Amino acid sequence: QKVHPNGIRLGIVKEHTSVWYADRKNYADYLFADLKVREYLQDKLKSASVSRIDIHRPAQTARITIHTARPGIVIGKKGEDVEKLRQDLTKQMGVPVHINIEEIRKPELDAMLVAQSVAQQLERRVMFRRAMKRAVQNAMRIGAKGIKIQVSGRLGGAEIARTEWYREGRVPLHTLRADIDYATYEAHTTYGVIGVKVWIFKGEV
RNA sequence: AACAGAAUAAGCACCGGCUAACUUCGUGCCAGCAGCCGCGGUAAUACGAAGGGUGCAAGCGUUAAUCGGAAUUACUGGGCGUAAAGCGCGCGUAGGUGGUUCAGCAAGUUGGAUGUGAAAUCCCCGGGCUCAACCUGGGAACUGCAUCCAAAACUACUGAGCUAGAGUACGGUAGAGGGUGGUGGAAUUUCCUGUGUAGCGGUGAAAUGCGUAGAUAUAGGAAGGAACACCAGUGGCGAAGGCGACCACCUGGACUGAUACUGACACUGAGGUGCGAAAGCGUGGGGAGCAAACAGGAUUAGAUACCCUGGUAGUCCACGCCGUAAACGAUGUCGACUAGCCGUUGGGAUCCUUGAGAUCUUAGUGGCGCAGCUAACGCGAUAAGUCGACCGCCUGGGGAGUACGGCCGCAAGGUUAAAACUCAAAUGAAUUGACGGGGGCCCGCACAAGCGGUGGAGCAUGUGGUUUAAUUCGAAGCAACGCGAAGAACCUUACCUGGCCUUGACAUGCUGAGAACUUUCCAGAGAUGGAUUGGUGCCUUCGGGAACUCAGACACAGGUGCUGCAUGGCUGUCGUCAGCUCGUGUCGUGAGAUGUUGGGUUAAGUCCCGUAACGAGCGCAACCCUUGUCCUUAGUUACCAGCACCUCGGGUGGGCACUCUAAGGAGACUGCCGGUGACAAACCGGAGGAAGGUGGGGAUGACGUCAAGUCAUCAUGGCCCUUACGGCCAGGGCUACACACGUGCUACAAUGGUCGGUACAAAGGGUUGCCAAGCCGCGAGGUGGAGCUAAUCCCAUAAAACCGAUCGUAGUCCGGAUCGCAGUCUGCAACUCGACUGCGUGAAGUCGGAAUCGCUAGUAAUCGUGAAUCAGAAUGUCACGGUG
Ligand SMILES: [Mg+2]
Ligand SMILES: [Mg+2]
Ligand SMILES: [Mg+2]
Ligand SMILES: [Mg+2]
Ligand SMILES: [Mg+2]
Ligand SMILES: [Mg+2]
Ligand SMILES: [Mg+2]
Ligand SMILES: [Mg+2]
Ligand SMILES: [Mg+2]
Repeated sequence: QKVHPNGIRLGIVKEHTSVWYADRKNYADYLFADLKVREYLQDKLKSASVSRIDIHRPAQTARITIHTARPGIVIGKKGEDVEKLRQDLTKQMGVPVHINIEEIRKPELDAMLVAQSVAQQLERRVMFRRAMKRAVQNAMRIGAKGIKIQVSGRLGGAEIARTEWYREGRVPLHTLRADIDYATYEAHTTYGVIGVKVWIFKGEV
């Protein structure tokens, strides 16, 4: 059922989030670094929303480009968090670490940034649909050509597992030529676990 | 009037919907609640409490009892085609209603006057008690009944007329309208007679039956009984039931024309009177076929039934009875108005006349249709439309058209016709689905063609069952059982038996202690306990800090414990099936519907032509990968055509032709030819071409379904354990074992079996590894250490095929299970419990029931090779090639 919309297009649309060659004797000693970096960084940057954390390995050290749509929260008073983490990313990843920060201008057209706001609204006890009818039209005044948002879970009920489904525009999924974003962020309410899926469709080719 | 002092004085029901007003806590299909809907199975806004809140107040609630709401007994104010409801049809008494002109009358009717309709009560305007209830003055009202006066439209009564309703007299047609006799022809059966000789008859198929004691067939004859082909029709006639041979005989009514007469003589009809299909009943006839009851055969778990062979009352006639039917147009009779068109019976017209004529008009009988009505379906001059006159009948479902009583009947029975009790529903028309042993088109190894297996035997593997101290859980039709598990000697591992811990194996905070480290030691199955040379760091505001390790105490830690029906995540399934929806618009009272149907076509909701719909999305197609052709760029470790070289090995120099490798491109679009279609999609052929009509394969699975599976991968709501349901360590266990089922491998031999030679692959792994040459071993191997970080080195010898030999179809020079003995390898350790090797022994098995599965071409069938997991261990899983 609906094979993951990145794993079919690694190639014709998108590329990896981490590029580095490794021998067969060190391949599984760089993965375990790069997988507990991403669990570390998102638990620290719970605010100052983060979409993508890329990692390059040049000759013998590192490079990391953390993407936020609000860089001023992370770079606060000239890198009081930047040099503080750069001391302490080396303690998990023994090479010296670079940290680079870009902007995510138009923050309402990347799926991770959108779906983090859905968990925020649905844990403030906002209505399950008034939160989302406004979170699609706002992401259609500027930008995209199609948006699907599925909201599944407890949805407040007693024994209820309904799925909200609202769509606008055009979203293909069996065209490999197209360009689709995808993100699943969850939510822990005072009862039940709500999972949210987002399918922002940018332009094709 | 004075004194005292805020002192002397607030409950009751309810809070899920109707219905104003809400959340926590107990409880868990228990107790309990309730005016109806109905709540309660472990999170209850409905039960019990607690806060809060709403209604009313000196009262608030329940029960009982009437009228409202109830247009639910409908006078004002309902109904009867299908929801309950039109008698089976006539005739007719009492009664109800009355066409049209005058004239009279005044019984109804209207207007007025008088007498009355007790007072109170109700209503209106006032007046008294500090207000109000309460008391009270004046008026209206009491709808009525009676007596007088007047008016005269309508009804009644009376008197006279009129002909439009109704009836009579006269021509004239059409008819299965009745009753009483008579007479036919075809066919069936029984009987007689001739010829002739082996079956007839029956049915999914048979059997009972009938036959040489001469059947069926076939010809001749006789007797008898009932029905009346073709004409024959939405056709006729009758009050309805009903009525079909031809003729005579009596006999009723309808149509149509002309003309005179009577002058309202009419309509309906409670009671009462008649005619009442068929089955049945009584007495007498009559007995061809058909046929309940019955008998036998068959089918059948069973078959009184369907089907088969027989067969009686009855059906037929006369006379008498019974009175019901889906007695149907599910529609009482009678009268008047309201657009059309196409039929048909019979009858007059007019009309040019030859008509296969024309138009108009009545009496019937059919098909469509506008207004209109209808819940809808549907009726629509033969109303269910608009209106009149009289009658019958209906009041939720069962109980029940039933019981008692009455009247009729020879009998069966019929007609008239209740109640108690019990339920919150019974029923109507129309929608979307689902389903059919209903119909129409289409597709799939779905059948049919073909090859090969499963179930027979042996071993391998899983589940059920059994058993044990534990055989740790989970997955139960296809969708399950070589399944999580891509590896159980211990470890894994959860379970069992013990040994052993309590802030803990681990997290953070607190208090002390020492750097960490190294201790090379004993006890003990180990866990652990105690020795134990040593070590004394590290940054120093030199104060210490941080680092680690030990103890104390608190919050806690931890959980493979329950819930997959509290859920997220991730996968199966229908199904790679061709569908699934929306916007705006119009139709419908509404749930809906249309687009998305029709014709053609397609692997396809793919296209074309059509069309109250016009569009859009998801899907299909393409975009991606791989294989097949060629071109360009590229030449080491790959490559050898040309060149020498050679020791004859691309060995070497060399070459960039090639094969190969991998980058980037072209090629295929029904493009072109012909035919075919509406010439429009497309379809059938044809050329060229490496490839021809989506070239072959792969990934890609729509809206959804099954509360499908998983809390034991992980994440989480709740619930329990927290001196153990948590931790630690030994051995055991999951591999036990009369049995049954699932997949899988070998075999059962001569398209074979051995021995000796000899030929050709792809794909992949390897510096914590591959482990060569030499070397020693019957053999698995042991030495030995190269080469190697990979087109180089190693894994690494492909097997079937071919060639020669023997083997002669024998449970075997077949088959290899079992088992004895002897070895090597990994690992601390091969007892329960590993894999291989040697030697010996040699089983079942001679192609395998009912059944049942896979496959349409490099495919089935058969032969090998590699990888993942991995110290060791594949008949499985995944993957690549031979022969075909
Ligand atoms: Mg007081
Ligand atoms: Mg309560
Ligand atoms: Mg009433
Ligand atoms: Mg009458
Ligand atoms: Mg009075
Ligand atoms: Mg009838
Ligand atoms: Mg009737
Ligand atoms: Mg459809
Ligand atoms: Mg292995």
